[PDB]
Amino acid sequence: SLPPLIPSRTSAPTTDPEAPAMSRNGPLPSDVETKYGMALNATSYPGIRAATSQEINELTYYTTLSANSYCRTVIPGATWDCIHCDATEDLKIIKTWSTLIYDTNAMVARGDSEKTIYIVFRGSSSIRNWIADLTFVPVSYPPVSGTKVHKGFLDSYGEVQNELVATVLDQFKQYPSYKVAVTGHSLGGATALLCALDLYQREEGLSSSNLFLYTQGQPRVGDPAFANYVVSTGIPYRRTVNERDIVPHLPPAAFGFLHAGEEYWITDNSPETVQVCTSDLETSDCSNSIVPFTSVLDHLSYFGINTGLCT
Ligand SMILES: *[C@@H]1O[C@H](CO)[C@@H](O)[C@H](O)[C@H]1NC(C)=O
Repeated sequence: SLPPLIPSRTSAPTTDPEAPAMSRNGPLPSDVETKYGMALNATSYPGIRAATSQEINELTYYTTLSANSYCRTVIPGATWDCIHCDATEDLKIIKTWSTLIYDTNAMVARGDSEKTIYIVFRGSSSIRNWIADLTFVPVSYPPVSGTKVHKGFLDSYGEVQNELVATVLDQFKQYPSYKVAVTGHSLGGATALLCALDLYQREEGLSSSNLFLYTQGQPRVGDPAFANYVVSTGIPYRRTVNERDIVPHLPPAAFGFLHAGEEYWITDNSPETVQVCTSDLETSDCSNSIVPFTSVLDHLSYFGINTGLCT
């Protein structure tokens, strides 16, 4: 089935970006519960540029797709019948999945106006429980020698991969000038990253010019070597983080994980303001500046869209 991994795209390729804030921001209130040392329920706060309106609208669109994937009318229903489905109702839904073991919920859709093939991954069906229960297990990332990722993320993608890639590549063969855009929130953003890499590694026709990744509230996926491999692909990668959202800080960088993907940090919703840390590897200068004063609640809304409950 799957087209083979391409050698030239699987070639093997830093400081801790959270450590300054962990040093500066001091201890949490004793009444604050933590996960991996990051607050679950802190209630306050302890180059760079501001994104433009067009950038914000684009990030909001992909957030909307991510959010709509939690609606059972959309996956497995394959219909656009939900609170924010008016935004995406022109897309043709090609296929959806709800896998058996790892409960990976995903979809492929095509927008002919947009000339875009969309891949969307849902996060967990129980986000609070997912965060609480997260336990990180670094394992070899099989495509690329000398890199590691968390096993559970590989497991989540691997169960849907063979059918999903086959569906995407069929669409791409039929619409060759279309872009392919991958999105997900939370766990779905980790799955989305693995998917974008897989498409890059197996389809010569996809590259930085026509393969895009957008994630919201995405946890760290692998080690610095992995992160450096992701940067080496050149895939446009916009990683959005809402305010004090804990999940982009899990696992903590001190445990040996690192983000790739330019950070788009929402710092205000009135008016919507996004601070962009213009580096391909994460920095100390955006949301990593506020650890450990993180929040589960900031994971549950992006751009005023509820992310994780279809409301
Ligand atoms: C955090 O959650 C714990 C456990 O549910 C609770 O005891 C504590 O009051 C909470 N703190 C804040 C600041 O919300």
